[PDB]
Amino acid sequence: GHQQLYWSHPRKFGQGSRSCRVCSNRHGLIRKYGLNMCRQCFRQYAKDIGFIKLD
Amino acid sequence: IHRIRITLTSRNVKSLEKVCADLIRGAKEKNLKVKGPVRMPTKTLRITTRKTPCGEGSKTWDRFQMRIHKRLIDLHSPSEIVKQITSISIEPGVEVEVTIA
Amino acid sequence: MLMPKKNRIAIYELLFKEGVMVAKKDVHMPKHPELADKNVPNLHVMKAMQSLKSRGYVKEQFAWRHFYWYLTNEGIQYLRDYLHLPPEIVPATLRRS
Amino acid sequence: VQISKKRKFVADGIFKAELNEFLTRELAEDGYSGVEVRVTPTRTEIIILATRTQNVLGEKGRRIRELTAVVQKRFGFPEGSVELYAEKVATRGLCAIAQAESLRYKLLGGLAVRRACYGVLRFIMESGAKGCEVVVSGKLRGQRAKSMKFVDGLMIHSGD
Amino acid sequence: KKRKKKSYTTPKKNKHKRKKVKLAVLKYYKVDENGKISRLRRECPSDECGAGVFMASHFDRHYCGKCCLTYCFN
Amino acid sequence: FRKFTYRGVDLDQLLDMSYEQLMQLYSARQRRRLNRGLRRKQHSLLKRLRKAKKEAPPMEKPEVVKTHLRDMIILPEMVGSMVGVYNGKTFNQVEIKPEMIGHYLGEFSITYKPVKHGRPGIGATH
RNA sequence: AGGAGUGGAGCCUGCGGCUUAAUUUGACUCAACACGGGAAACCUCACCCGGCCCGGACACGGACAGGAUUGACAGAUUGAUA
RNA sequence: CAGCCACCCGAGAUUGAGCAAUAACAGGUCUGUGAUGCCCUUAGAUGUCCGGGGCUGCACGCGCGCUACACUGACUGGCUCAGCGUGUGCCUACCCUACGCCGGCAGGCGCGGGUAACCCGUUGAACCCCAUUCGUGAUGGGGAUCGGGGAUUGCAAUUAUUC
Repeated sequence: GHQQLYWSHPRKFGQGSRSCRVCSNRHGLIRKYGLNMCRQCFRQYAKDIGFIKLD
Repeated sequence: IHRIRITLTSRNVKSLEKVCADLIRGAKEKNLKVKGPVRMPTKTLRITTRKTPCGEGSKTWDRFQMRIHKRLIDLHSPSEIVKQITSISIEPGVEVEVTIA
Repeated sequence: MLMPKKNRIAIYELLFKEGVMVAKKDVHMPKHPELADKNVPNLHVMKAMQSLKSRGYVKEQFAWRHFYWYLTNEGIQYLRDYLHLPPEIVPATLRRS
Repeated sequence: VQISKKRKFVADGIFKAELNEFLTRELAEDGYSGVEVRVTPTRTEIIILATRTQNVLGEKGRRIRELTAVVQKRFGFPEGSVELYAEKVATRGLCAIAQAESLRYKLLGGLAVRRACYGVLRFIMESGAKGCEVVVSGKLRGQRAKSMKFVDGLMIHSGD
Repeated sequence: KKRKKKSYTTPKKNKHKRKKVKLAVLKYYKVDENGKISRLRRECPSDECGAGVFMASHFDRHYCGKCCLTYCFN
Repeated sequence: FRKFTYRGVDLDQLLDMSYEQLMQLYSARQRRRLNRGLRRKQHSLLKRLRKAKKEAPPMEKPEVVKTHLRDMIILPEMVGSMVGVYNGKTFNQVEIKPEMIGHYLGEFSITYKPVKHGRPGIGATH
C-alpha cells in the first residue's frame, strides 16, 4: 500500500531534500537572502550572483 | 490620483543615474511637473565566507558585499505618458517597480 | 515497473506535446513539476528516461541537480511508433512560433 | 506578490548562473562563449555570443526551439513567450572561455598539450592581444603532476 | 563500499516465484451443465470489477485489495 | 514494610479519574499531543497490547511484543504487563511496575557504548 | 617600556590513549586542536545495526502469455493497517 | 640631494582593507562537488521509499576561550544615548512583530503595520550616570554542583538538551 503511503512523514525542518541547490552536497548551507548553496558553489559562482569584493 | 511612482533599483550607480537622467529628460521633453530623484539608502549586503573548502590553514575569509542603489521618481502624470517615455531601451540590470495610487 | 503501460504511453503523449522538458533529481518526490497531480511519479520519470538511455536514442545535459532531456529523430520516431499514432502531433511551439 | 530588492537581485543572479552553467556544459562543443539577458515589457530576450554560431543555432532554428523548450520548463517561462538570439564573437582574443573550450576540445580529440597551447598562443598574439597565460596542470605524461605555463607577452598581475 | 556480511539468515531480496497450471479457473466453475452461474463469489461494488474479477472469502475476515471493502461473515 | 504510592492514587484511580486533575498529576509530558492530535499509522499498537493482555498464561509472563516504533502513550493501561522494547539490534524484556506511570516508554531504552578498554601505552608518551 | 592575560579556577564539536557491539573521523611544529563555517529526536549518521525496496533498465537466449503491485479493526504478531 | 625631525594654518600633515609578482610545494581537502584512476563494489546497492541507538562514553598533561576571586565593586532603582544590519516564502508552517482579555515563565484570537528610511524605530533600549540591606565573608563577589511545575515554534527533548 505504498502508493497511498508514500511520503507519509513530512520532513519540513530538515534540509536533506532542501540542500545546496547545485549538487548532492551539504555541510555548510547558508540561507542568507535564500541562497540555498554551500560555500563551495557560492564562492566559485559569486561572480554571477552580483557579490563583489571591495571591502 | 495620477501620481505615478517609479521605484527603480540597480546594482550600478552610474547606470542608475543615466536611467534617471534619461527618464527625467523624457519627462522634461513633455509638459509634466516632476520631483527630483529621491535616493533611498543603498542596501549593503554582507556575506563573509570561509575560503578554504575544507578547514585548514589560517582563518581566511572573503567578504562579498552587494550594493543595491534605489531611486524613486514620482511624477504628476498618467502612467501612459510615463510608459511612452519608457520605451527607450532601459539599461540592463535596472529594475522598475510601478506604483499607482 | 509494477506500473501500467497505459500510463507510460500517457507520459509519451505528454512529452510529445513538446520536444524536451526537465526533470527534478529526486526519487521521493510524489508528483511531477510539469505533470502536477496526474499520478506520474518522478522516480518513474527518470526510469523512463534511463530506459531510453539504455536504448540509445535519448541523452541528457544534467545540471544543478536537474536532468535535461534530449531527443533525436530516431527517438522521436520510436515514440511516435509506440504511441500507435500519426506523426501529425508536432510540438505546439511551432504552432506558436 | 512583490519581493525585496536583495532577494530579487539574488534570484536574478541565481538564474544567470544557472543559464551560464547549463549552456557551458551543453554547448561547449558548439563553442558557446557567453549569455546576456535583456527585458522588454512582458518579454525576456537572451542573446548568446558563440564562436560557432552556425553550430549554436542549428538547422531552421530547430535546436533553438529545442533550447527554449528546455529553459521554459526549468525557470518558469510560459510556453511560446521566450526567444533565443546569438551573435558571433567579435574576436576570440577578448574572451578567455572561448580559447578555454577550444583547448578542451582540442585535447579531448587527442593531441599533444604543447601543440595546442602554442597554437592558442600564436592565435592570441596574431589577434593584437597584449598578453596570454595558459597554465596547464595535471599529468601530461607518466604518473606525476607537473604544472606547465605557456606565457607570452607582458601581463598585469595585481591591482584594480 | 565494504561487505555487510549477509551470512546468518537468508541473504535474499528476490521476489516470489511460483509454479501452477496454465488453465487456472477460480472465477468460474466448469463441468456444471449450466449456462448460468450460481453466485458464490461476492458482489464487488467497485467500478473496477467486471465478470472476470471477483474475490474469495475465507473464514477469517473478508479479503480485499482493490477498493478496501468488507463482506464479513466470521 | 516500606510504603510506596503514586501521590494518593493508583492505576485504578487514574483510570477512574478524568484527565482534568490528571494534567495536575502530569509532570509536563504527553499533554500537547491532545491539542496537536494523533496522526495515521497509530491505531494498531494499542490493539496489539490489549489483545496480548487479554490472554495471560498461568504462572507465565505476558507474551513478548516486538515493537519497532516509539509510540507515545496517553493512558496507564500498559501497567500490569510486560513489554519487549527496542535496544538497537535485539528486543529487551521489561517488567512494568508503578514507575511506568509518570514516565514515558522510550525512557526505558538506554543504549550507549564505549569503544574498548585501554591505557596510555607505548604509542602515547607526552 | 609596557598593555585583557589566556597559563592559575568546577562547566566546550573536537583532539590522546580512556567501563556492556557504534562515542568512533580528516587535519602532530605555529601555518591541525571554537578548524572542516560542527550545541545532532529525526536527514547533524563517516559509525555493530533491527533491514522496511530495487529508484537491476535494458542488446541476445526463458517453464517463452499467467512472475506482481495498490491485501487497513482480524487468528495473521520479527512494521503490526507492506 | 633623496630624504628625516620640529612649527603655524588646516577638517585632514601615516584613516582601514580587497586586489598582491616570477616560480613552487609531493602542506589539507577524493568525508565540498552530476570534475575524476586497475582492487572490495559484478545488484550481496556503508544513508538511499520507511527510518525506532552512533563523534550524546571517565582517572589526568599548560589546545582558541567562559564567568570570577571583589568595596574603581555584584548589588532595590532613579534617570535615560546607539550603529551595520536581519525581516510573510520555489515540495518554505516557520519572518519581524504596534493593543483588549488572561496568563510572573513561553503564549490563544482579533482589528492589521511591513517589501520594505513607509511597520515596529526615535533599535525610548542595551555599558555607565551609584538614593537598598552590603564591610572581608561561604550570606548578597563565586547558580558552580538538588526535585518538582507552566509549556511555544518540535509526531519523536530519554544526558530537567534549548523558554
